Amino acid sequence: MIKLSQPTIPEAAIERVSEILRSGQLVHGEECESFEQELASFLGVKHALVVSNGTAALHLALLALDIGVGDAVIVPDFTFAATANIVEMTGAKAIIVDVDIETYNMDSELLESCIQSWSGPEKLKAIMPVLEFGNPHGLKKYREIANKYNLALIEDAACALGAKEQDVMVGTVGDMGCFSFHPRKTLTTGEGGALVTNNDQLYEKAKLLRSHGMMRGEFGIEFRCIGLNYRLTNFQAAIGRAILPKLNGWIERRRELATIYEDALAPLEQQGLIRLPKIVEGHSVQTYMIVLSDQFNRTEVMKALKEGGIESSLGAQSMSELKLFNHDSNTKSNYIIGPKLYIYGLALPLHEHLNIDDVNKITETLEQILLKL
Amino acid sequence: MIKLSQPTIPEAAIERVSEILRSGQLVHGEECESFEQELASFLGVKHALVVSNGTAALHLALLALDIGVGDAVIVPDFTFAATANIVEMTGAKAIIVDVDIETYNMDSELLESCIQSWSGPEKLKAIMPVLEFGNPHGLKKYREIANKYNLALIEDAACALGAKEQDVMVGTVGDMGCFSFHPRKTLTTGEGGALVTNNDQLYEKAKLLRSHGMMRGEFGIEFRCIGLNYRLTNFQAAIGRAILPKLNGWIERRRELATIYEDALAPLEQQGLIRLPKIVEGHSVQTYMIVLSDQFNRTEVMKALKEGGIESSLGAQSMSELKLFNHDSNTKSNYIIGPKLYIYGLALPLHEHLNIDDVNKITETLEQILLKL
Ligand SMILES: O=S(=O)(O)CCN1CCCN(CCS(=O)(=O)O)CC1
Ligand SMILES: O=S(=O)(O)CCN1CCCN(CCS(=O)(=O)O)CC1
Ligand SMILES: Cc1ncc(COP(=O)(O)O)c(CN)c1O
Ligand SMILES: Cc1ncc(COP(=O)(O)O)c(CN)c1O
Ligand SMILES: [Cl-]
Ligand SMILES: [Cl-]
Ligand SMILES: [Mg+2]
Ligand SMILES: [Mg+2]
Repeated sequence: MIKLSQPTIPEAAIERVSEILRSGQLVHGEECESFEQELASFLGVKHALVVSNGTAALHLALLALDIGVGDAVIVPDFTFAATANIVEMTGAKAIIVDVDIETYNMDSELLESCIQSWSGPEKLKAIMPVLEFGNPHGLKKYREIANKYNLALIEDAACALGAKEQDVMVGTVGDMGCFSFHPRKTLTTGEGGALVTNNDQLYEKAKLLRSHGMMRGEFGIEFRCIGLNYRLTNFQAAIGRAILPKLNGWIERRRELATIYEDALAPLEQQGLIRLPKIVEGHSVQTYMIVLSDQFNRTEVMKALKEGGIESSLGAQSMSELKLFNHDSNTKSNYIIGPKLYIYGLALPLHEHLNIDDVNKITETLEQILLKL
Repeated sequence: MIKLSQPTIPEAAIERVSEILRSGQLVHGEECESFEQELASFLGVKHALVVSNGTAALHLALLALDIGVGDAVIVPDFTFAATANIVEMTGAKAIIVDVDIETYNMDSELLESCIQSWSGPEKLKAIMPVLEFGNPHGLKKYREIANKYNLALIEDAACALGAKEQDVMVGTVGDMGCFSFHPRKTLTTGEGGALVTNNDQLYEKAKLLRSHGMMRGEFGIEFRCIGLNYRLTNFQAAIGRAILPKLNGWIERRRELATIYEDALAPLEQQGLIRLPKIVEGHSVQTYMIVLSDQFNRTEVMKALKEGGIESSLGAQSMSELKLFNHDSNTKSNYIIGPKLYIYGLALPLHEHLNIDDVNKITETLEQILLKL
């Protein structure tokens, strides 16, 4: 069976976890610290904090900006539910904006238009666009728009560690940026994430919030404010540190497999049967998602791929369709693209241990399903 | 150097983590499921959920009971800050009650008296007593009091997995009970925790909240409500599963070391120089904390123990002294015991790899410091 994801943990990391478990510095230590330094260096960004998961990064980003009851944040319609959920868990309201059919990312024009017509009652405080599947496209526009309207930008870069927006690493443009190390992502620590920022107060506040408001004072550990526990373990950090220096190379290989998909599938796209993703420069290809034409039933397609030894899945959800984010501004809007991607979007296997023969088999099987051969 | 804590990870668990990392079922799986079943069986309780840490268990317990803005929860003055912090992170207010000089646990009489004189404005919804250091004493009284006043009981059993209140396992008396698997605790998963309950709706709600409101529906995974990510990894769960069948035995050995401390130190207690903890039946001895007399400076004692090759620390904090929990009801109360334990309480090494000679060395060194020999 060709699998969607096969997490790759280097043997050196496995040995290192063993050493840690046996010695027994388990809690956040020199491994987390070093992982943060290496993440910061990788990204070109002043600060990193590793945390329990990608949702925690988002959560701390909201909390550090003091976003909560009375406030509003704009989220894309197409994403994993965490993006909108985590906004509402603070008390704020998730205001949904549709995404663009080509990028699968928040539509910058709908975004600006949503801001201009905003009528409260809550105060709009941030934009939380998703760089979906590792796609950076739109990011500079989101920044430009956020500044024009005096809003914070929080990058939900869950899927985009290693993606690059022209000259600038994804995650480093927002006031803060957030990454997931969930096993479906390309660097995984099983569960894990990171919150990054160029802002010292946001960093220091998130860091207090991450660990019970603890910081170092003259006579020892001080408790300066209320907080949570969103710490990552030292052995998880070690896992991540071993993957990070391989990550760019892994991404390069993924872009090469995407080239293979694109050329093999281009005729099906020509015939109007599928829409292929635009893998722009700096796309990290965390996911390769096509869109099935209208005529097809994704459930049947997936079944027939599975019978041919190929895994597939939906790409992401439609937040409007979940019916959980019920600000009047959402119920009075109309969403077109996100709901379509939710039903017709089909992720195909693309990871570190697929080769050209695997992709040829996948595309031939797709062909035979769609064209009936 | 004799150490306060030396986390014990069995070699079988280490190998199992390796297998998991290499195979790569990383996210919550059959290991978490099984760990929950074994925890439930160990405790005699209907439901367990493993979670990222002990603070997360507490958090989910609050959220599952719908505790937040407008609400109040009673917490002990002597505990780790998470207990009070996590109440306030929901929007509720932490109402502090002093603890008892012998048990280090919430004073049941001050508790009841705090309820009787409560004057809002918030609605009092719960009691969150701490079974501090693994001490069960008071637990049935907390239940009795909670029922009399129609309040939920949430056990902060962070430190008390394996402790027993007469016939009944700690954690199984509250509407919910919460455990930490932090490395200072006797079973550790590096970071980890569990939320347990005999109530099906609280279990089902916490479980939705733990993972983005996900549950199983006829055509697949459904998103039924907003939630968080508080999942534990499959490999962490494996660690915990390997420790749990050893835990009772580990506790028995700890009670035996406590016997040794008690007899070696009893003269110092006789002379009024220290107060020894009362290790009642069912105390899991997560921590052995003495209280220094007035005359002594704990900082100097700790320094001199360290120079004699012995680690020590404070036991816990005073919530009133942190000045973070500022409901009028707290600022107009007076706390006696918690503030004293905060300054005079001294934890001494007691874990799986200390022997009688280690304890004899510790108590002789203490003796020579206090009596100046
Ligand atoms: O697609 S296959 O599974 O048939 C072969 C994939 N190869 C296996 C060898 C590791 N890696 C080299 C990169 S690194 O050493 O991990 O940085 C390239 C990916
Ligand atoms: O105190 S010492 O470090 O000198 C010796 C401690 N022993 C080491 C042997 C493991 N265990 C047996 C219990 S179990 O097999 O882990 O369940 C008892 C604790
Ligand atoms: C866009 C997006 N945002 C947020 C998250 C949440 O990250 P985590 O799973 O690490 O909690 C995910 C997880 N797949 C995601 O894809
Ligand atoms: C009484 C108490 N409550 C809550 C916690 C929080 O648990 P965790 O460290 O697993 O987040 C601790 C941690 N030592 C604790 O001792
Ligand atoms: Cl190849
Ligand atoms: Cl011995
Ligand atoms: Mg060991
Ligand atoms: Mg492997």
